[PDB]
Amino acid sequence: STGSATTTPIDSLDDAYITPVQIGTPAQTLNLDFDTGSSDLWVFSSETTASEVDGQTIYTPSKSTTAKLLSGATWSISYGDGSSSSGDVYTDTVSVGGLTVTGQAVESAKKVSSSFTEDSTIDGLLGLAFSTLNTVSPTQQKTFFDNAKASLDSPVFTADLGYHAPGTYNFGFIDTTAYTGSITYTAVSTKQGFWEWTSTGYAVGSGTFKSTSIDGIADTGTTLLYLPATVVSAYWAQVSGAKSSSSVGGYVFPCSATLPSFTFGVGSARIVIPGDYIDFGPISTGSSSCFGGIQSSAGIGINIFGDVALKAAFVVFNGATTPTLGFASK
Repeated sequence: STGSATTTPIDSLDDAYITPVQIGTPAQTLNLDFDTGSSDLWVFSSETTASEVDGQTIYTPSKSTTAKLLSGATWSISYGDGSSSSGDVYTDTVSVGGLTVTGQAVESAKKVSSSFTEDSTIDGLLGLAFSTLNTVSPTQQKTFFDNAKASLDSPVFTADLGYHAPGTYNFGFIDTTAYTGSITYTAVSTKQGFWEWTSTGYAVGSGTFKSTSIDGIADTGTTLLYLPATVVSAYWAQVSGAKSSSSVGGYVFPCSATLPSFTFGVGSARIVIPGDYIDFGPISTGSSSCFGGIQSSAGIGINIFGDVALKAAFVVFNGATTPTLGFASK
């Protein structure tokens, strides 16, 4: 089998992407944030504290003839941005782009933190990291991909995120029309439960490529590109007036600037992030200070190849017995 679903930016900045997901019988379609940096499929629901729901579409398990309470199971998750959610668990039928999994753990939120409430466009998350990170207790549950894998034509999914435009998540096949040139594959460590890999270096604008190993994670659920302070300083040094602002929480730059591109290495291959992808607009409405899309990972404890980086590429998440990651230009 295969599946193919369009993923759509939630706003004009590509802060995140939502993909429609069918849950239950009859189908209830919720727009979920597909997150290769976590491993829980959780939704706003009829069980979510009412004051914490503001415009989201909810899953109502009592209206699904295929929903079953997973007795005794609870979940609780905290994300890198400080947001969190928790609740109980149902199993139900879940379909993405025509690919159906029966018996998928659907984690129903009883509580969500303010940032989730405040974002009316995201109805929950669909985790695509390794199932070892799944938070369901006392019986850990599998991700949608893990459950689907054996049925797929090939044990892969691909992320093709758009810049200020829709893109695609495919399951079970590689669309050879969706990228240019060849796909370069690189090794993955699953030791921390992430799609963790080592970039071979970087360049800033038209500058020379610096060969240096940068360990990080391919994380569709993180907006920005978080890299070592040395790398980030080298980038922003090429933008007149750019500075790190502790009050704002990162590098800012004059909105009048033209940003240079940023290149990262994948083996001997190179992925170029155009400068415009690195512009996240005014820090506050009407400001002429703009927020940068490349930020320091210092104090995160890990480098993160988030959407800023991934959307410059066609990315293969290869879930074969020994997982790997592939990157192509597009």
